[PDB]
Amino acid sequence: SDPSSINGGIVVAMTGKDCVAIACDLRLGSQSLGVSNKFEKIFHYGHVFLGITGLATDVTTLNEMFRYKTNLYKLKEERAIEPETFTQLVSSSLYERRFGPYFVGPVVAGINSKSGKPFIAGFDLIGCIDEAKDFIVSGTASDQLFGMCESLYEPNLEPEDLFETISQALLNAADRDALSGWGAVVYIIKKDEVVKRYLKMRQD
Amino acid sequence: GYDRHITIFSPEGRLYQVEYAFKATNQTNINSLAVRGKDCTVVISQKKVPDKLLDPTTVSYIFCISRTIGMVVNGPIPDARNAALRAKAEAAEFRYKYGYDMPCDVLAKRMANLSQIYTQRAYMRPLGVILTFVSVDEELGPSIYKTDPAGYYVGYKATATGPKQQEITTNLENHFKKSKIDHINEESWEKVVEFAITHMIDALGTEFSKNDLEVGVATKDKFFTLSAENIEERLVAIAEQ
Amino acid sequence: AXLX
Amino acid sequence: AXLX
Amino acid sequence: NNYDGDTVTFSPTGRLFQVEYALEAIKQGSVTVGLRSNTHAVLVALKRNADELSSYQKKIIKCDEHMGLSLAGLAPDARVLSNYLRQQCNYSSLVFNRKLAVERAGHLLCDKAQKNTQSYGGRPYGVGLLIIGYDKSGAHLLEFQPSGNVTELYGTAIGARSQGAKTYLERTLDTFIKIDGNPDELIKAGVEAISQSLRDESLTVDNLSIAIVGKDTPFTIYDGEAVAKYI
Amino acid sequence: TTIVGVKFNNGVVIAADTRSTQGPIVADKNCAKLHRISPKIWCAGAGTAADTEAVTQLIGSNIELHSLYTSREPRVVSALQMLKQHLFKYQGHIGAYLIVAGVDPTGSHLFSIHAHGSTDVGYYLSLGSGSLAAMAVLESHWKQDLTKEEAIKLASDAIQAGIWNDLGSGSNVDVCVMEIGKDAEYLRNYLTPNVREEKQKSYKFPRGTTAVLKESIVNICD
Amino acid sequence: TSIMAVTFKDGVILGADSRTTTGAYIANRVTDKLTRVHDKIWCCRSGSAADTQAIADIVQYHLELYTSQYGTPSTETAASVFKELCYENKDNLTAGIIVAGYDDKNKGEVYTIPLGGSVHKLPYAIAGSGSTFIYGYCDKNFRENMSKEETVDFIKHSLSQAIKWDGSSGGVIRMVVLTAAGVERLIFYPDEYEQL
Amino acid sequence: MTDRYSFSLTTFSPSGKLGQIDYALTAVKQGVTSLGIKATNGVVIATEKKSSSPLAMSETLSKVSLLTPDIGAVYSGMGPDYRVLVDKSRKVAHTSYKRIYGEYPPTKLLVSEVAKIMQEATQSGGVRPFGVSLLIAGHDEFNGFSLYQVDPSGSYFPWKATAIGKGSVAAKTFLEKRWNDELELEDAIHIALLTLKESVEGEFNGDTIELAIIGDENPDLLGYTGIPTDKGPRFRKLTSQEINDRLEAL
Amino acid sequence: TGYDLSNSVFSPDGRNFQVEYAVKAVENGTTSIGIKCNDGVVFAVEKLITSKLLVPQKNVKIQVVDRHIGCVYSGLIPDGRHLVNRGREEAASFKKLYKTPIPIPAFADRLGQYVQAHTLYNSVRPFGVSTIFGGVDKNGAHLYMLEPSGSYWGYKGAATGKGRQSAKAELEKLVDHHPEGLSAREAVKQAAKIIYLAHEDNKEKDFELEISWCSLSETNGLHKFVKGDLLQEAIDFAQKEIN
Amino acid sequence: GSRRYDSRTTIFSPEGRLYQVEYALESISHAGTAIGIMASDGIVLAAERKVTSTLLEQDTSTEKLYKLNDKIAVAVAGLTADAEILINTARIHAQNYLKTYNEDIPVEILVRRLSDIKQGYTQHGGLRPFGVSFIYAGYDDRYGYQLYTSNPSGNYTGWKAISVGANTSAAQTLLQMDYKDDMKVDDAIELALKTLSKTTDSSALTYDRLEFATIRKGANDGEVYQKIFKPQEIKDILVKTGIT
Amino acid sequence: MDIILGIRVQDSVILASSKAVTRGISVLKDSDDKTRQLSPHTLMSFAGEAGDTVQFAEYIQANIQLYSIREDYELSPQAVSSFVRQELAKSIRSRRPYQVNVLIGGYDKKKNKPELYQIDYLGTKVELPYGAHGYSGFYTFSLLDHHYRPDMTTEEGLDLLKLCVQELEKRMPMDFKGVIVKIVDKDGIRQVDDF
Ligand SMILES: [Cl-]
Ligand SMILES: [Mg+2]
Ligand SMILES: [Mg+2]
Ligand SMILES: [Mg+2]
Repeated sequence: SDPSSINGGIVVAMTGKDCVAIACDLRLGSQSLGVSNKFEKIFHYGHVFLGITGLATDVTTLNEMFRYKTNLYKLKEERAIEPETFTQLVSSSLYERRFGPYFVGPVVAGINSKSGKPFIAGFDLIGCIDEAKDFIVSGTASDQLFGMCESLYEPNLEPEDLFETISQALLNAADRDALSGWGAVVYIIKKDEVVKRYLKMRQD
Repeated sequence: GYDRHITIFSPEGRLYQVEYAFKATNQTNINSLAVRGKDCTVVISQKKVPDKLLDPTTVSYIFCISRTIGMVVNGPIPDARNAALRAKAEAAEFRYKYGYDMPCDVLAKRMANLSQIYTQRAYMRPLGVILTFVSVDEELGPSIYKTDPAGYYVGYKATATGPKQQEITTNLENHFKKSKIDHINEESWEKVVEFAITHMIDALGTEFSKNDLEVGVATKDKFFTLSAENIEERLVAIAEQ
Repeated sequence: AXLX
Repeated sequence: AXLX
Repeated sequence: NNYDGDTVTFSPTGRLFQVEYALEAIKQGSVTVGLRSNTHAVLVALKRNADELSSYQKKIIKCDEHMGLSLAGLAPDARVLSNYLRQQCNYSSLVFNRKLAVERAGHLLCDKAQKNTQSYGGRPYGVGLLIIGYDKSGAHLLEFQPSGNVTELYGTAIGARSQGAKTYLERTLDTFIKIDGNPDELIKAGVEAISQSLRDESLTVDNLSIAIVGKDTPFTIYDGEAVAKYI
Repeated sequence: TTIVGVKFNNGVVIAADTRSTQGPIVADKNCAKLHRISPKIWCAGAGTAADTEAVTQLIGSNIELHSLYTSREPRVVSALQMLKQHLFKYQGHIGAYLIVAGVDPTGSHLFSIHAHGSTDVGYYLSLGSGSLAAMAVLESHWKQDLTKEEAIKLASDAIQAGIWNDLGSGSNVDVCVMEIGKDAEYLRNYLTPNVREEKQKSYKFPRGTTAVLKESIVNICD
Repeated sequence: TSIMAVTFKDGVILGADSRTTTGAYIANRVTDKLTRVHDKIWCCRSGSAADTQAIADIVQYHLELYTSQYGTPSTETAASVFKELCYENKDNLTAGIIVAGYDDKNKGEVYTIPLGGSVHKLPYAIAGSGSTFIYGYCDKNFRENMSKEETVDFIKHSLSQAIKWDGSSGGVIRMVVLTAAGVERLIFYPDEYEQL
Repeated sequence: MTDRYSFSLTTFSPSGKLGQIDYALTAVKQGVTSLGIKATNGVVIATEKKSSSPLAMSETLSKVSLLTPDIGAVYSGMGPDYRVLVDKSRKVAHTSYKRIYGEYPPTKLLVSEVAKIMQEATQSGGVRPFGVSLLIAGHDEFNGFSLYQVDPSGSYFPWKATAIGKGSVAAKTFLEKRWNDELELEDAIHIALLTLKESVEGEFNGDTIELAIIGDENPDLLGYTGIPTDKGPRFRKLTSQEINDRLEAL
Repeated sequence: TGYDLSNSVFSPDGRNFQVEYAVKAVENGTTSIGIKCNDGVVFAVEKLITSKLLVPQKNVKIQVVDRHIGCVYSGLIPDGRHLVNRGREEAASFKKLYKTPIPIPAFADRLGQYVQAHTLYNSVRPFGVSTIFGGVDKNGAHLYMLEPSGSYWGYKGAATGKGRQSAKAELEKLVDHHPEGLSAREAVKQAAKIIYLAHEDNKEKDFELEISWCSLSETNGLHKFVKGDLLQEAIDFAQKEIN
Repeated sequence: GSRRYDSRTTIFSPEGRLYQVEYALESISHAGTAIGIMASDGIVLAAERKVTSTLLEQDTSTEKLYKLNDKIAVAVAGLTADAEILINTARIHAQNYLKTYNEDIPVEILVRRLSDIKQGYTQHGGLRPFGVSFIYAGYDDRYGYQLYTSNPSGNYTGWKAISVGANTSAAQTLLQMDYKDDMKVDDAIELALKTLSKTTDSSALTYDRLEFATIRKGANDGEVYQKIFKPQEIKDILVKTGIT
Repeated sequence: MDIILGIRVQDSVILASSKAVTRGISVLKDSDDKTRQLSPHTLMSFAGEAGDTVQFAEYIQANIQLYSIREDYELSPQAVSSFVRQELAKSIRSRRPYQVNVLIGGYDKKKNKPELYQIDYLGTKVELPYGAHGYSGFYTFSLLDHHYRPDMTTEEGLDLLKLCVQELEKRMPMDFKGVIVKIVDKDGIRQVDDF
């Protein structure tokens, strides 16, 4: 009866030296029952990455929606949408459903391909933008993620260091939440290569 | 030639209905004129009561649109009153929506846009009127803005309208040529009214009694029209001159 | 939803 | 809400 | 001529030709007569048939217990207008517990017809009506034309050759106006009036139609053997 | 939140703290609660974060269009009227609590707007969970005829009361100064009295610490 | 709130306290509850601040439009426009409004519009939470055709008492004087009215 | 009452011309000359302020309009039609772009929207086409400087330089001689001022010429400071005085 | 040409020929008048007796609006009824919102704007009536005449229909011979005379006279019909004068 | 009323033709020629610009060739403004299909809906038809490479090679002559340019009066790439086949 | 309604669905087929609110059959599943949402792979080796976590299913009156008649 914690799951994002990382768990459940171990919560539209936590049906719907909107954007503008811009489009789209919202906690990460700047942001279900230098967190284990990140994080990490840090924040937060976990994926994003790593984690 | 009955283009790229609407502008055979003082804006127009049976007080082509805006019409009265009622509604709405009094020039633009629509959308005819708006704007000072059936509008130093308009226009241009300024360099609106009546007399080559004219004055924070008596007082002072 |  |  | 394309167009002499052509279908209509005393009001109508195998088109329609009418012209248009009248009489009862004044019935029909003479796409009604009734101020006869003009009369007639009856009634006025408390005498006068408009035909038993309303008679309609009494 | 507005001699100044909360949790340590409606009309907003941003942009957009249409610089009372009538229509459900201030051809102005749509005029105002801490300071130190520098101090002092004494407020002070005849100056992080101390230890991990199952290169290209 | 309007020899006076509340917190101690809907037609507002402002703005707008088309509206007409709003939206409104104006024909007039949107024309009217405490006083001390100074005193003394007992009233006492001579704003501070 | 004109007023003739579009272009032909030139670091758009009476104050009538802080427009044809198009163009930049993406539309896309509006006046029921051609000069981060012409049909094209209205044929020829891909903005202003003298009869000064640029960001025109990523409008109207300064070195 | 086949089209002189044709329908109708007086207004009209069969007194043509306004018209009768129906709605809604009964100038513009509206589109036809109307409000008496174009003004006296010229001349005399004002009961008699005089121009059929009035003193500012001894008395005063 | 001024855009002639469709087609016949040719390993779109001025910005320009999605493009002959209205509709329709089925829209399905829109303007609503004919070039995994055309009637048909706009009679004859089924893309590129070269109303075909696109499997393995040629790329392909 | 399962093996998808229909304290029917064929290689089982289930299933079936006729082509299981999900995702915010859960089992002939989709009434879609709706999953998921192998034959699949039905008949509170089993593979859809 609280739509934001029927299915469970989490997303975290971090900035480093000329890179960003964004990670999620793989659980999809119906309350106590784990149902799927392969439910990824991160999507990309060109070089802009979007993670979505919350009600899975809305997660799926919103991915389908932003694919649609960015495809048309590309056709009309003749370029890939940038993270600063995509962030604004996410905000508009959620607030448009102000009094009947999507029960989601989206997170945007990527590198602006003109300015080279790393960029992350997070949103509430009705579109409020939270831009941050350091990290954004989302999902049923968000308290834990806030704790892990605020203590583990330091500015200007190299991509392979940032990888360890974001992975340890995710894993240890997931393990203190009954509704998150069951696998995990980490995206390391540099100006033009993106590595995707699946983490080994406890399956309970 | 059905391009002559509705507002679509003719082969030479013209709108006959708009052009004919301009011709209805003079149907009444009145001339109006407006000038700016330092502190005020004056608009005068001829008042012709043919029939002896008319109540002369109900015969007017000057309208108080808002506390601060007055408007004189050249054209038939039904179209004139239609335009005034709309202007009154638009000026009241603007005040309510935005929390300050509608400026003369913005009202002029708005009424011009409304007219433009009648030149483009077929089911509406243009109004056979030219609207001269006057005020002492709180930002821009004394103001005169004028609208026609084409949807054209612009601000004036001074202006005139009607069948014998060109006489009055050149009369005024000749004054400003000489005076070298934008307006009537006069303290009191009483004397600016006097100037206005005086130069209308020269340009038209006719004399006026108190019941031949109709005068509206705009000062900071009110627009008002004069009685027969305030005009008589004004005609008297021009004579002792 | 975040408050201020 | 503000009352009077 | 160039000005008869629709009702929304005036001619250069200020006429409305579609309204005038509507008036014309009334003229082709079978004759009908109205007349009244102070105690009753009577309608007589000549019914027309298609051929000898056909029925004789009804021309009289009951509107309420105290009101009803006769038609000349387009019959479906009488059905529309009589149905409107039924509703208006009805509304007056349910809401105010008040029998609708025949005069108001008049004004209501005029205003209904008029709308169809000022707007594009509609068309004027193509029927004339004679309305009789008995109300709080006595017996009444009205004449309705689809120009929207309604008129209160002691007597009248409409349709083809109605001018015969309308003349007869004009001389007879001082007599029939004072046939009080005698239903059958008022009807006789009505039947005679209509006879001034016959040509090559006379009133048969399935040809004549009469209606009466008044002080203590609900509006009722007589056809067939019930009219033999009067031939 | 804590937010304030204080009139001075030639204008008006507004200020806000920079904390965002999700229940007891600090969602954002440095968000901007000062919004530009037009170049010389600024807004501080408390309440539902998305609502104050959205309502502020919408009216900012319409004010721009209006300014273009009228060939005039926008007035504060227009922002005021548009905001209040919008909020009233929504019967309180749009949770925006705003201090609106600016300079325009008419002078300098200071207003507040509550979410049900009532407006207030004053020389000093405060709104938000920190509004009582701030108002205690304002009622203590405000005077008629403040200079610009006195007004700035007074405002940020009022925000500081909120930061220290209200759990709904923290981190930094943002200010905006709108003086007659001059450009608005927006002073983002005017005060930063809550700098995190140096951590005791670095938690950077030995590389290889995290167990990986699979890698793969992601295709971002065409 | 505490509000009232009183007719006298030369016209009418409106008075009000300056307190707005948000529970027991005073959100505004210098509120102006006396509001102009036309040059010489004003109202006193009580109830919801948002409702009463929204209403007064609409009424001001109607009367501005009335003025443009038909000249100066009567006080009765202004009260009718308030009523129409309050009555037709009675489910969604918390507005207790007193309307007061000056004609040259009609002199001073007061119409009070309580919660349900009924209208009542009276010599004087009191309203707002603080009014309960001064029914006794006001009924005992009001007379018709008082002078300006007597009427200022009556209002000052009455609202003084309402403010004293009602926690939802306070600050300054504002008044608005409405005569043939124009429009006059008065203000009286606590140190004066408190110790009356 | 109401609009019973729900059918098109522009239809194909048997030769395949759309009469009303052709006639609208004819109205544009009659119109006063306007032009635009694209430099390497700017665009200039210019036209003659041909006054109706000398009692008129023609600064109150702006023929060159700001659409966004980086986009400007000018026209030839019917003034009132242009006025309402600017109103509609300004608004659609917000409703269908800025309110969605939090930034102003790029030139081609705003142009695209104006074109859509003009196309609809060519096919919708009960209306005539717009009697104007626009030139829209603009800048955006990923396309740089650009210049577009929009016609009554709704068609638009990108130009290095062009002219429209009365003396357009002559002026287009003049511009082919002078235009190269190395023009610095000051050179384009100069060429625009020369090209415009050919087609102006009467007085030729900074009170009868309206002229605007899309060039460098103008922080001094922003109205506020403290957001270092907001740098100011690239659109600037040249003053009466600025024009006269460039006419003495003509 | 063809400019005259479609309402709301300007001809090249600047005219709306369909309105002008509506005026012909007005000129074709029976005569009606109004006389403004000291503290009120009087309305009169000629009713042509088409036949013996018309019930006398019982086809009333003057119409009341609200409680204080009288309307009379010449031309297409149903068009006039339609106009008065709208007038009644306009007065009802004014009184509803503003409490006071509608002032006469205010009422005049309501009809004016509505009539003028029917000259803006080709999908409606102009009104085939000229209407004389007026009454008493807080500012005194007002008389008005309104034409198919929407044009209206205030009048000392006014006439329309077939006898409009005859009647106009007659009115002009009264205005000159009574410059300090005409009393309500004087005006009632004069009105009877003038309708009898203007019946000259319509004289195949004889007619029935109908009068009404509002006077601050004689009817308390309410619109009433003139009947019985007062009507007969004003008929007699008219009869005197045509002999 | 307003019936007086109604052209009745959606009626039949006594011969049972649709006047406005016929007249729209007549309009299209003066438009820059566009050609589509389908190979076994790709598709070519080539089109001639309506006669240039030297001052036209030719590289940041598009008048003839539009991208519908990643697998489908169109070539336009007729009113550009009319065509954009339809192009955005088609682009949106593609995205609705993708959103609904998580599969790219089959080419015919897209073509059918656009043609169905056109058909409507000829049967109801009293509006003028769209003065546009399209050549659709696209790929899908049911039919592979496909060419279609639609015209103002909303009729559509599929082709191995086709032209629209001006001089389609001459162009169709020439394509019929030299087209053969086993053809590669690079042969079809040549055929397209040679055909325009001979049918052009201009003196000689230059880079600056053309638009050009291919749709090949010529990316990497079992997937498809749209290439809209830059001016310099056309100038080269014009040399490479010896037309300049 | 109540029990619906699905297992995907090497070369097919098997759907098992309970036969009972119960209202109040009466089992009204013991031979109910809780399934609709959407296309020749796609099958959908359903469970949920009375009335809603069949109305929804038949409505999807009507839409898919229309598409088939229109394009003379069979939509892939992935495509059908996405269509179904969207319908449910719209529904969840309607005035009265469809309270229906489904399993979609199909053989994709382009890929030559069997596919099983589990979709709940909110429009939550997941592709799975094995699936269940309602309380059934609480016994079968763990059992299948143990006994299931990716490369099983259709016969191995049916034995695995016998295990699931046995467990459910041992531990479930209700008598669901057995299951109807159906196999979807390269040759279409068939029903096992003795289970
Ligand atoms: Cl308040
Ligand atoms: Mg866990
Ligand atoms: Mg028109
Ligand atoms: Mg107190």
